[PDB]
Amino acid sequence: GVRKGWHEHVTQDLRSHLVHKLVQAIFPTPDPAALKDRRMENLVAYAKKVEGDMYESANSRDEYYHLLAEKIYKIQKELEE
Amino acid sequence: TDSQKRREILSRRPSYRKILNDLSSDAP
Repeated sequence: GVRKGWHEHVTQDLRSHLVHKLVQAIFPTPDPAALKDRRMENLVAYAKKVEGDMYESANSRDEYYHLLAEKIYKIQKELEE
Repeated sequence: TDSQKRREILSRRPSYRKILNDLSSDAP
């Protein structure tokens, strides 16, 4: 049921943190105020879309974790490096 | 399949594991 059952183990707090983690991994936020800049806001939006997409794909928190950390890896090791 | 590929290859590049660990340690 719901988002493949596992949903109950990932509350909005954890979601928000993970979004933050993605954002930070993409662009290391100097201070929360930075989030107010459209440049950053776009990254925040993208991070939310990614996080949501992963959530709505993964059949387990484990898989979700893999995909999120994998995403972080790719964005640095694949993309820029 | 793509899962397996990415995981299998990235498991050969432990910075991925460091990121996993960091994600676990950082995110509740």
